[PDB]
Amino acid sequence: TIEIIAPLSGEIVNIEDVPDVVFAEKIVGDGIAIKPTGNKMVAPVDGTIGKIFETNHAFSIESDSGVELFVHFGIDTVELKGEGFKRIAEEGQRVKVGDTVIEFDLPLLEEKAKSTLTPVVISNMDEIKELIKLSGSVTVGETPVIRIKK
Amino acid sequence: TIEIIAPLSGEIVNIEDVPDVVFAEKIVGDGIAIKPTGNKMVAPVDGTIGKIFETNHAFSIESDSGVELFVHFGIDTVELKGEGFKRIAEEGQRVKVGDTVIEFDLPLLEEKAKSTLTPVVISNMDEIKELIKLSGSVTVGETPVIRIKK
Repeated sequence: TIEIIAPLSGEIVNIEDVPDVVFAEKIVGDGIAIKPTGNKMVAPVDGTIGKIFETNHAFSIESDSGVELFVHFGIDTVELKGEGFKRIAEEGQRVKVGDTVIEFDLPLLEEKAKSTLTPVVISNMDEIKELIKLSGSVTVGETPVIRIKK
Repeated sequence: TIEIIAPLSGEIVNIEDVPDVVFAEKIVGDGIAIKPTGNKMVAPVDGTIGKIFETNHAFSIESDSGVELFVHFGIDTVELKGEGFKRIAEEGQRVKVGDTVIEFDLPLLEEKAKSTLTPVVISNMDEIKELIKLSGSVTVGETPVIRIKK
C-alpha cells in the first residue's frame, strides 16, 4: 500500500464536487480535492517534480513508487496569471515528502479565485489496481489523503 | 520511426493553443490538436483499444509498437453526455490504422460543444526518444500527424 500525503492543509472534499468538469468527471484521473487553509503546497510523495505551471499554481510529480500525480491550486487559477503564487521548487528537482514546492497568498486567493478547491489527482489510473480515498481534515506534509494498491 | 496517422480529418493546431490548461500544459502527455472537419474518429495506429469514455467521446489505444495515445474529441465534451457520438468499436478491440472507433455529428457538436478542438496526445512521453510534430491539413486514417523515434 502506497500512501499519498497531504500536499496542503485543509479539508478533504469530494472530487466530483469540484466546479470543473475536467476534474469532476475524472478525465485526467481520480483523486480528491482539498479546501485549503494554509500557505503552501508540498511534495505529497518522494520522487521527482515533473512540470510546474508557468503561473505557478499547479504542478505534477512522479513518485519513486511509480505513481503520477497532478496538484492544481483552485479552479480556473490560470486567469489569475500567477498573482499570489511563488515557485519554490524546480522542474526535475528530486524531492521528499513535505518539501515545499509553491507558496501562496490565500487571503488574496480567496478574494480573487473563482474557487480555491484544490484537486489532487492520480493521472496514472491504468497502472493502479486500487485507490482508497480518505476523509476529514489534513495537515500539510503530515496526513495521508489517499492510499493506493499498485 | 513511428508514424501516427490522423485519427480525424481537419487542420493541425498547436496543443498549446487548446483552451484547456491540462492539455495545453501537457499534463496529460504531449502531441497535437485537430480542428475537425469530418464525421469519424479512427485508429491512428495498429494496436489495441484500451478505454472508451462512457460518453463515447474519447479513447485510449496502445500501438503494437508500444506507444500509448489518447484521443479526446473537443473540450469539455463530457458535459454533453454522449450526445452526437456513437461508439463503434469496443474496449480491447484490436485494430488497424483507419478502423472506425467512433462516429460523431459535427454540426451538432459545433453548436453544442465549448470547442471541437481535438487533442491527440502521447501519454507515454517517458518512453519516447523524439516527437516530431507535423503541420497542415490531414485526412482521416491517411495523413501522418506525428513522427516518433524509439
